[PDB]
Amino acid sequence: ADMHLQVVETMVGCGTMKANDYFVRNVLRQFSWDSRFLEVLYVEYRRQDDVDMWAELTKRALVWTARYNAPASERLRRLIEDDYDTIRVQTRTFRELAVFQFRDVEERRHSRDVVNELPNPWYDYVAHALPFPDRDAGYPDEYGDLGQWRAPGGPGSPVRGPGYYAPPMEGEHQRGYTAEWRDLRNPMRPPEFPTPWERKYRQ
Amino acid sequence: WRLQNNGRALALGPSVTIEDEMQSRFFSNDQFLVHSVKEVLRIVLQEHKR
Amino acid sequence: RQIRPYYNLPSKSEHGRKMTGFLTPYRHWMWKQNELWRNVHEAQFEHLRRVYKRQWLESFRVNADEYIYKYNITKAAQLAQWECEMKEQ
Amino acid sequence: HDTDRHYWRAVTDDPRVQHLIPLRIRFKIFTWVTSGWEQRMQVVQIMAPKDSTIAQVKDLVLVENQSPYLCVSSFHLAIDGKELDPQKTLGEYGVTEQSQIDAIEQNDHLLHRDDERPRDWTVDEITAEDVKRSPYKEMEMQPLQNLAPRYEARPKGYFGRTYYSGMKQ
Amino acid sequence: PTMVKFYHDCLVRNNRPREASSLMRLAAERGVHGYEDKWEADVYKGRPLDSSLMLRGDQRPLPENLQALLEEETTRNIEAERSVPVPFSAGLHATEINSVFRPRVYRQLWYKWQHIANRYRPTAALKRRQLAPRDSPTGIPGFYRI
Amino acid sequence: AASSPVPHIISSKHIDVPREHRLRLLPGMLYLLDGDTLPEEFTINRVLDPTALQYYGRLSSQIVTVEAVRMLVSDDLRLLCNCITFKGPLHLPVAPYASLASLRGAS
Amino acid sequence: ASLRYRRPYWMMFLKGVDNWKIYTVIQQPDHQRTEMLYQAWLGGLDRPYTRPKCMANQPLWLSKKRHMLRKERLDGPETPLEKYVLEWHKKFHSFQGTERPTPDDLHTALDLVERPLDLSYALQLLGQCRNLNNIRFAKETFLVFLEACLRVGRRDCAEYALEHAEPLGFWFIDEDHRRYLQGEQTWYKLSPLDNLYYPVEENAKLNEGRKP
Amino acid sequence: DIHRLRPTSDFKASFKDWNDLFTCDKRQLRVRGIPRMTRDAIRTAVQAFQNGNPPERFDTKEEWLYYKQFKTVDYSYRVIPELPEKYRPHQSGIDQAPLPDYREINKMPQWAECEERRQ
Amino acid sequence: QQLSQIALARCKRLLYHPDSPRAQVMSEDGYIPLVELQRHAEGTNKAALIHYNLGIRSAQGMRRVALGAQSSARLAELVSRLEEASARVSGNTLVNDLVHHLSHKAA
Amino acid sequence: RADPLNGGSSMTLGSKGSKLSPEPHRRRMPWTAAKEYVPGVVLNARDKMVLDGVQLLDIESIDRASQLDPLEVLRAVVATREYNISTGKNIFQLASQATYNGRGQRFYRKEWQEGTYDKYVTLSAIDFDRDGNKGTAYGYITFHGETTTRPVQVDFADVPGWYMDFVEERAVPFTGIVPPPPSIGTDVPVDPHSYRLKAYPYYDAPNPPEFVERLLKDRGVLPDT
Amino acid sequence: ARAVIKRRSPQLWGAPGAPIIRMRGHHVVWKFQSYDLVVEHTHKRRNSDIRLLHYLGKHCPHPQKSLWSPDTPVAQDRHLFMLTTVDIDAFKYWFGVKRCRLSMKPWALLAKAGLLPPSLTQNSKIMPKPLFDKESLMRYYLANRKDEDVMAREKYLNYENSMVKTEEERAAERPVAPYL
Amino acid sequence: PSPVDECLRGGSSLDKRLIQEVRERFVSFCREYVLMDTSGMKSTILSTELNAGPDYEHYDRRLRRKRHWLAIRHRFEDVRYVIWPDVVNPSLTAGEMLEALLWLDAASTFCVRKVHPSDLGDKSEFLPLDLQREVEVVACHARRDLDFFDPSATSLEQFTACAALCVNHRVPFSLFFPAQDVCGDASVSTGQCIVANA
Amino acid sequence: IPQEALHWLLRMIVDNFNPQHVHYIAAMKTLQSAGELDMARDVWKIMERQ
RNA sequence: AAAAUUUUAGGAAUAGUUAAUAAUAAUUUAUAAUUUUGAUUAGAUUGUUUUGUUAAUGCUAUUAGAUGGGUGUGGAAAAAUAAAAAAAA
Repeated sequence: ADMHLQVVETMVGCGTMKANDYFVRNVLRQFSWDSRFLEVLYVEYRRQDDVDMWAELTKRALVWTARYNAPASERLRRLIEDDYDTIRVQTRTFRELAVFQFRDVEERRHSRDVVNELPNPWYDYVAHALPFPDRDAGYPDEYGDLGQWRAPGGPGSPVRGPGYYAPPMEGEHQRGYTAEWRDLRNPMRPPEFPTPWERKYRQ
Repeated sequence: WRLQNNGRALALGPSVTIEDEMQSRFFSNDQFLVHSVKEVLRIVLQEHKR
Repeated sequence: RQIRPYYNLPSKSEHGRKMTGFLTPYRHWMWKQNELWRNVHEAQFEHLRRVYKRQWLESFRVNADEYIYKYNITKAAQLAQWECEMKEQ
Repeated sequence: HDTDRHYWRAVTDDPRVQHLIPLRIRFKIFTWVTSGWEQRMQVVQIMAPKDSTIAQVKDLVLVENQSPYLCVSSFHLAIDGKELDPQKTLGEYGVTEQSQIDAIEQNDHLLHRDDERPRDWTVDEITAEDVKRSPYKEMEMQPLQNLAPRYEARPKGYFGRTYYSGMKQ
Repeated sequence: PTMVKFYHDCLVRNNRPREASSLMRLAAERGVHGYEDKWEADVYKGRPLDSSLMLRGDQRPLPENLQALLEEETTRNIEAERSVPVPFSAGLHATEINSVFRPRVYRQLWYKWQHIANRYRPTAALKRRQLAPRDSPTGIPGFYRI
Repeated sequence: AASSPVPHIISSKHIDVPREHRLRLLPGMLYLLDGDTLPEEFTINRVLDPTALQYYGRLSSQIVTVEAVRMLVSDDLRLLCNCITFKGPLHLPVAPYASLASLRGAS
Repeated sequence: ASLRYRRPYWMMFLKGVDNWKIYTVIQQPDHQRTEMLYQAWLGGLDRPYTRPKCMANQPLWLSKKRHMLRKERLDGPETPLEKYVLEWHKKFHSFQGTERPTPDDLHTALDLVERPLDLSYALQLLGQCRNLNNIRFAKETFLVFLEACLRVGRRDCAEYALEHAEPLGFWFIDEDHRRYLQGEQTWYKLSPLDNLYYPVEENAKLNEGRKP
Repeated sequence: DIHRLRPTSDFKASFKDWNDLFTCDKRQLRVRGIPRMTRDAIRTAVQAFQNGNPPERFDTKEEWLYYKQFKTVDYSYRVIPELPEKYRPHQSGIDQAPLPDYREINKMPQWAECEERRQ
Repeated sequence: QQLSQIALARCKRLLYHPDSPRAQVMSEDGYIPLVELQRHAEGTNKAALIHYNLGIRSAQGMRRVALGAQSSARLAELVSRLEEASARVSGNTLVNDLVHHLSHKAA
Repeated sequence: RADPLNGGSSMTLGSKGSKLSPEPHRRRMPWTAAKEYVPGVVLNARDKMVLDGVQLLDIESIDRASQLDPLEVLRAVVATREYNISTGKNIFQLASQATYNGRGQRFYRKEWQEGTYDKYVTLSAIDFDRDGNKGTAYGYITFHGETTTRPVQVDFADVPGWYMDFVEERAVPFTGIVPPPPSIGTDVPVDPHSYRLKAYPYYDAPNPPEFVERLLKDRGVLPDT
Repeated sequence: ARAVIKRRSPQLWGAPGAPIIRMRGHHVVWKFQSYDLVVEHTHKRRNSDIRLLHYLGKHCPHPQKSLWSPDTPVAQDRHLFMLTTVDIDAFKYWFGVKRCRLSMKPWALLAKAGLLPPSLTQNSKIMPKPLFDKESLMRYYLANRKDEDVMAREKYLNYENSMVKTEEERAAERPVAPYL
Repeated sequence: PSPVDECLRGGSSLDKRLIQEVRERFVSFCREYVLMDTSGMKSTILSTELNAGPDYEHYDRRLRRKRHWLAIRHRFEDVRYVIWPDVVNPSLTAGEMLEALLWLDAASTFCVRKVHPSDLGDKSEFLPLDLQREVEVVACHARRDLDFFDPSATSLEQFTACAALCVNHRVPFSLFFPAQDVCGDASVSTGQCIVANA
Repeated sequence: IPQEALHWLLRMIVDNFNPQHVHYIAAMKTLQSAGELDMARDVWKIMERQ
């Protein structure tokens, strides 16, 4: 399709009034054409002797954009808008123009207002979109309690062993239960951080 | 009303021209030398445009 | 739900619904006036929807970077300590 | 979905690696100039394995002839006019990429074809339905729009007001 | 009444409206207790048992060379409709789907001369919490079991 | 065919494949010929149904006026040939190189 | 709402059946016996029969057979028009049929009138041919209809048809026919083969000389 | 008043005037002695009028009464028929299909006889 | 010629599209109960097919087909034998493919 | 889906419309696909006060004792014809009248021509059932000049409310084939004096003053009484 | 899709449907009733052990007197207080990336926090709804239309990206002389 | 016990109608074995059943098929000379004899093979039967009748099945065709007869 | 939006996954095709920091 | 999909059965499978660190649910009742 596009653009620039005929015969129904074709054909149309011929050609081009699934681009729409006085070819939707009206007036009013220019932490940003806290709130407590018999706790419980005494444990399990597991009721030190940042919080 | 393009056949004519060549890894040494000259010209072009 | 005004096409049927569901061309026109007033509300709603999408999607980038930095320090230190313990064993 | 690999292997092992040479095959084509029917030349890039036979090379050329005009009648491969034996290996003819080889199209018709072999057939027996481009031409690394990115809508252990422990596991 | 029920169901399963209707009329006339409102008209009055085609009286037989074609078509259509298998069955007629029968004794009952073929009573007759409090045996082992 | 030379669309009398390979190789095949002559060993059924002929209206008007449409059923009733006879010159401009310009019946 | 979930799926878009609830329970033994006895009551079968499980209305073959095995209300035609009416209902009312009548068939129906009862039959056929089968009458349709009316002697019928011709489908009523029925010109045609202004009582009135 | 269980039209005498109707809140509306549903209907209609929607809606009482004569368990807008115990003629005692009297029904009508006499 | 061509084409179909819908088989005069069910149904709308989720699945003697170890091994010899003894079995592109299919599936 | 009403906008669950997309929302409910429909309750229901005062006869009432006077049967015919035409005309009822069954002429429904909406079907084929009022019709849809390329079946061809304006030029014999009417701009050039386009994919009709007055009175902006 | 529908709680588009912010209550007399902003399915799940998708916060519908009056008294700090806890990060996650639905009561509650605009149903009884005219709207749009690049860049900043580096920051990040 | 058992009551077997009755009952018994629903059937050597049959509760899953096969073999020993009488008007048609032979052959092909220690019978009783003599009898009765193999579609299946029986049971396939086809020829194999008369 | 490619690359890290060279290549390719060259360099820096 | 945690004063046998299979829909092959480390059946019987009590890893208590023959429809049977979760203006 780009080859036909350059052909059409060359015709329009050269000023022959057959670019539209070539577009209809060669690239309209047989190709998946963007609206740059029409951005060129609109300049081609604008040179028509009859203002009504210009307008009708524009409207037919829009109907082509609808029938063949090629949306009208913003540049094409603005090109057609810039001639709204001579040809009254509407180019913006009855919803789009209403939202433009309301949003634009609101935005100019908001910018010209001074108080509402102040920052708002609730609407400005999100803080800590991560799944886990960025610091240790102390929890969990990996030790049971005196009234608790369910020592390992099972699926959802963080407790890993009974509160005070347990059966004999071996290797890493004994090491963890004796020393390394989180003991959250300790009154002298809180649970201990990894190696590089325990030293700098020792005191 | 219009002529569509089913998943089976490209039935509307391409919307962009493409080059009929292998990938850069399947070229010969001299073929990739031609490709190298082409690509340095392409970079000259993009820098001129920039 | 869909409003059935008293003055749309009535179905003169005694074996079903007594009012059809079509509408006078005036009801077609006024419905747009209500549709548009609703659309200006939808513009800001969707706008904020996408803006909040972006805000959450960006705050993740900042937080994950700091987490990645600290966690990589943690990982290097832990691996070194583990190697020392393995050497002793 | 039984693609026959059930683990992540980031390497490419030997069986999928093939030794191949980039041959060019010349074709006798006629172009219409103002006078009429000027003779011209058309080429097709083929990646034939080093050990392939000339019949296999011809059959491969049948497969990259996307052009509806080029490979339509039975043809034979030749070197500077001397026709090639279809059951002769490339090495026995000494043909290399710098070898001018022509395809003379005998004016028969109804060239018997068998698309039963997918254009992208490796030992791994993958069959991508779209055969619009050869594997040697496909980039194979591009954004896939026929899908939707899905976020995690199922909280694991933490659902609400206070993250005590997160009910991990 | 049990015999009448079983035989009527068998005749309906075997596509015998004549015998089923005659049995219903016979049971209604003899006054078997379950069947005294089941008397129904005889739609085969003045018809033979063994040697044709049934006509309403406002119908005439087609010319014989054509009646033969029609009966040939009708037997073929009837057998074609009969052949197709009905899904979510097991080749089981509706009269024998969900059709478990065990004797009278199987649900907490004993012999009686007049109950010749007595299907065990529905399990809904007795409730556990109606027979004994919670966490206590109801003294009816085997009940509630098919 | 009016604007490009397509290879095997204009041909001789008829593709003469063996009677045993006819139904294997022939179906899906298409070709144009000069003058109305029908293949061998076929039963001809000329479609007269307006509901079926309405579908060539854009072919009959904007491309070529269609004389006739016929369905040729093999004697074994296993293969079928839709054959359409057109009259007159093309309503489309035909290129000098287009394979259809090599047809006496057209142009 | 929709009955998609209140009745089996083979009854979707079903309307106008006896009581679509019957065929949800026909599977019971009692309702199956009722169905077979009902088929025997309807007649047309030599063996016990039940409607197919996934069908509510009678099967097409069975309905065609029972329509063929239906004795016509007449049971003895006295006149060729009675025989032709029996043939008309045989041909254009057979069962779920396709062939429409035609103006020439209507002409044959109208030209076999000998009794005013026959003309009543022919007018019923005309009504069916104008309303049920929206076929254009021919140009001479009104000619044959007027002749059928006069040969049996009912001028009021033809006058009423002229009064309501467009609704009757008489798109072409000849000027002479219209003029005769609306008063003057007591003749309505000139016999080409006989050279007489019909009706013959009117020809004997005006034209006293016969010519070939 | 559109609903059979919201008889707003029964309380025309419960308000003194237009402004009395439009100013009374839910509490005073209940105090005047109005059912819950009628109260809510009146309040919602008044508020819709305030927002600019006049009380212009189709009275559904006749539709719902037509649909109430069937056995829709959920009071939906289906139509569920009733299947009586006996639904066939032979079952209702009718021995066999009626036979028409062809001689009786094939007699020349009186208009036909009179006109045939006339000829 | 026709028989050999179709046999080789079937071999290629079963080799290059194993278990594919185009490589399925069915009992000859196979009983497709969906068609029979549709024929004997009160179909008011002839688009809502009854018993769809089962009828579309079920058909007599319907299977997915593919080459096993024994089939591939025997078909290799038979394909090579269909060729003349003078031909190079190395350059056949179907014996090689069958051998690689065996090796890949065994691995 | 292909055609969201307002993009992806789920503010109130009415923002999507009363139909989320034109395509059917299930592969097993093809009849739910979005299309233009007509009020069959009112259109198909003829007025029976015309058949009042005439004794119709069953088609099976072929017996002689139950047949009516010739004048009575003629009155029944007239009453039945007026009953059928009471609500409107079928495309088939118009085609039967037409010379070549209407082939070539353009049929339209009443609202296909009302403000901003311009559409009609150039007939291409009719197949009448035994009941000539029913059947199947085909044609080329023309929408604001743009026309289909092939004939498609006309929906609601049975429902009354169709119109036709005969012209001898368009009629085609059963020998010939209706030529598809040209697409304005594609097949034939555009000429403002011949066909001037009423609307186009970004045009919305101006607000009627009576409608704005009515809506303002409803809203309460204007002092009604 | 049930033969007999749940007559008292009908819904749209079946179960479990899209997620939705509802303002769930408690089976308690109003005198103690309080609500909780929760994210859940359209068809409330009372089968699984997981009733809801996320717990956004809690609302107390009973005003509480300002216990904080003496602390730096600001304008009208003695008016009664309506207490609410809200999870803004999770709300933004579910609102933006998950495109969940929002009920009107929660929408009105959140409009008080500066997180959303006033609801569609929070309509002032005084101003009537607007009346739109295509010609006037077109005249306004043409009179003050933005330009293509500024419009596109505002859209890009709002939706696609907000951390776009300056030339100075690119130069700062750019590596230096040794290049190792 | 089988209905063939109740037919073979030591009565005057030389009755045409009794012969068709016996033939149809034996054919039905063989079809019942061949199309038997073997879903839950299990034959695993179980030590507990050494000095007894399979448990009463496991009669259907373990004993039924084996008993059916033994019954078929034993009733065959009694009925074969009645249905396919040796070659010296005949009571049964060649087609009926062929159908009975084919169903018997199918049962023999799908005989029971696993011999449990509990069995008191002979091991040889768990092996396929040999039907060479019956095939030869059917061959005599088929050659004596013309147009046995007609162009009818089912006749293709009959030809295939007949060739199968002849190949399996070591009997020349030529016997199924008139002796004039074999006159002047020393020996024609089943394959040659197939490729000639197929 | 193109940022989502970088977000999904970072979620691999946060989930204690080791992204592979193919993941890095895909992220860089997609971001470059979208025109986010600074984000592509950010992906490279993430790789290096890993 | 898997791992893992049950009860009975008078303690024993269980089975539409285990694995293999070119077997969708098993005519096949095997020295198969469950159980004294307490099975099967029968009896009791939703589970249930939430209840209560105590110095107590003891004793004690409990209602989240689920549901192979009623339409084969539906994305999914959860479908004969619905303090209401607002259900396309």
